[PDB]
Amino acid sequence: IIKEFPEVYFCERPGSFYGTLFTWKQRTPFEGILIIYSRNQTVMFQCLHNLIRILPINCFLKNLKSGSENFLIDNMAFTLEKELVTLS
Amino acid sequence: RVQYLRQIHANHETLLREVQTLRDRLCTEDEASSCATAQRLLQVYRQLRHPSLILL
Amino acid sequence: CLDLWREKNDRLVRQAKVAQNSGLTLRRQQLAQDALEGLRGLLHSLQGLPAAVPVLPLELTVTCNFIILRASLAQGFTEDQAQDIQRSLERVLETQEQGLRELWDSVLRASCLLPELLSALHRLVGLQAALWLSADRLGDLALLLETLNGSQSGASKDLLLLLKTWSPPAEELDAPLTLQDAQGLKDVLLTAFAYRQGLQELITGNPDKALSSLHEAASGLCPRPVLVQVYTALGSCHRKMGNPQRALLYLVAALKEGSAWGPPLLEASRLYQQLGDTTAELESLELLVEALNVPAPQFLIEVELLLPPPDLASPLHCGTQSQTKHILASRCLQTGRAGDAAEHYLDLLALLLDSSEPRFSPPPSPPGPCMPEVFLEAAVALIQAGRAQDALTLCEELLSRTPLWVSATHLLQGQA
Amino acid sequence: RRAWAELLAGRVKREKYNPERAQKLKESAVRLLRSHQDLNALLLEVEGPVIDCDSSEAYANHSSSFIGSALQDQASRLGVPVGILSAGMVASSVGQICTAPPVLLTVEQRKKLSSLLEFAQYLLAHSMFSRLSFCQELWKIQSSLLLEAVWHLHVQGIVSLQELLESHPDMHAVGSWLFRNLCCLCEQMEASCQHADVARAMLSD
Repeated sequence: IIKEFPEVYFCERPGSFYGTLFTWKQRTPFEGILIIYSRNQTVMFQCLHNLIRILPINCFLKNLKSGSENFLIDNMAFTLEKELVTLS
Repeated sequence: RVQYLRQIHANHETLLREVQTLRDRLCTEDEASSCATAQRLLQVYRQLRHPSLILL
Repeated sequence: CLDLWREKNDRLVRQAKVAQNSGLTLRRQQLAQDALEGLRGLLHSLQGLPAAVPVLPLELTVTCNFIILRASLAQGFTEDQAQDIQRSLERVLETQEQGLRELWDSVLRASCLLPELLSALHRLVGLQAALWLSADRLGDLALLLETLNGSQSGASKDLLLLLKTWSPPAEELDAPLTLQDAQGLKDVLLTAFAYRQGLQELITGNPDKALSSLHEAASGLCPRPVLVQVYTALGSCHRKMGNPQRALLYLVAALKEGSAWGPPLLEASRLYQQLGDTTAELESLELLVEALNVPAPQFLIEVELLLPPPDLASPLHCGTQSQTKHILASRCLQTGRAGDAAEHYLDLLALLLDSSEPRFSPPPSPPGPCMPEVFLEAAVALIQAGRAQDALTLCEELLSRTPLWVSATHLLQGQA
Repeated sequence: RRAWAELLAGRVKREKYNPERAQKLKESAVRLLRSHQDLNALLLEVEGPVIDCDSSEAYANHSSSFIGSALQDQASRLGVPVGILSAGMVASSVGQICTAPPVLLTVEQRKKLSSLLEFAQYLLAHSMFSRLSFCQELWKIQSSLLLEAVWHLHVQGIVSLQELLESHPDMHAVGSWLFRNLCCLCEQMEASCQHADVARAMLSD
């Protein structure tokens, strides 16, 4: 972990993942969000193989393009209660 | 005319109270952030995006 | 030769896992008990040879798999597995008698000689220790583990520290397959032992030492019913300390995360009773009645094997629709809502007596009151309700079907 | 046997509830375990020995974002969600205003209320405010409240009159309460033409 930045983990495994940077943000200890910064895109695949080898059995990974579904459902319901305030 | 506008207003303030109660459930982690909200909201959206804005 | 045995092993593991991830109740068990008999045969086949040094890692592996699969299908443990362990260790010794303790001691000295099969041996120790933790031999267990780590960890008489210190040896190199690994068992043991310890510390009545270990339970491999029970357990811990608002927090969390929400409603009942908010207590018990109507395994050492069946004094004892409905009608009569209590009483005694055709809702617990006492409580509630003719009929019916309780019967019959 | 027929109750044998009934039950369970919840007692239980002054820590400032961060931090401490805190707090401060002295209130109270209400609107906009929790903690108070307060809540949208009256347990109590407030209002609606404007607006509403 970085001391000045404890949301950030730096891989020191001396093979191929070396250099890679993760962050892990937990929320409702079922769900959580992982971010990978890799030096190429093959390291990202090598990493998700190794991860998927470790987790529990029913764990549904899903790549997030544009933020967590939790946030975007809020932003959509907001924009609807604004639209419907305006029609009121 | 007026009956039209009031008909619209009621059709709106039902979907409004619907979305509001959905927001409360989100605030309190009632429905649990899963999916069923997403599909519901994108149906109150689809409902209104049909004859959106007649312009007079 | 050895390659054939290895390859059969692997075939059988794959068959096991195929049934595990797919399959319905019948086809799963069919393929399972197939693989199982294959493994019996292969065990026996390997036990036919004098045990050269190069074979053992396969022998241990297979017996480990055999044990695991056996136990998972049986949904419980036995002593035949402990015998199988004794046999495997006997084998290890014949390579290089008394009891499990001295056997283990000599085996582990023979293993710190470094024949490299520790990625299997430590798993076998795991299973062994799983048997003992299922059978409550904690004194021998901690000593076994003291032997396992350096005996400088001698005064560490705690178990759970010792389980954490326990470090299975290898990254599990390219060896024959297995249904379960040493790490996934250390991860099962920490949560099982910490749960069981937290319930013992609760029932014995020290709900401050509980919280630590009952948090170390959720902070681990904690299946969603094990989590539900940890939350209820911490509701109980807080109720006993006199912190009802926190206990309400944990009970709402247990309701939310859980699909098995009886015991939470019970703990809410017991907490509103402790307080006094009696209408709330009654609504919780009303809910419990409704909640008792509503009701897969894996070929792998789970956590629900190393848990016991819960005691009576525990927060996790929940009766049967009969017992609970009786608890409702009793506690409604005590509170003084005799009309409601009597309705619940009639639907109780009907659910015990009229029921001949369907599935039987049993009589209530052995410490729970006796049949005649139940008729008594029923008649009392019915009088208190103001249904004297119905109380007369009930008492007369009881006396026709069958002391002190008869004297009481006449008393209540008078009061009718 | 005649005794039996009287003893016989016919709903004994039942079938498993369909699982939406299970969810409805569980929802009512959580509803119940929350209705009996208190936050003041919680601030006594977890943290050692409730007003906006507590969260904002002794009159530092009055800025929206500062107080919103306070709410978030308080909810972090308790492991409670933020929407309920915020509702209970707004209800506590409403209790304060509508207590401090007979239906129609007046102007400095209206100024405090409108300052609280623009913050309640901020809380709604940032999605940190359960409406139903708020309405419930209002009907808990029920005596402090004034009809002008709830009419301002309605018009400022924080709740609606329809959401209030449909979120009180005893429907009869609401009926009687209304009858009383409307009776005291039609009494107040000739004391002045100034107060008559607001009172006629809210009674037409």
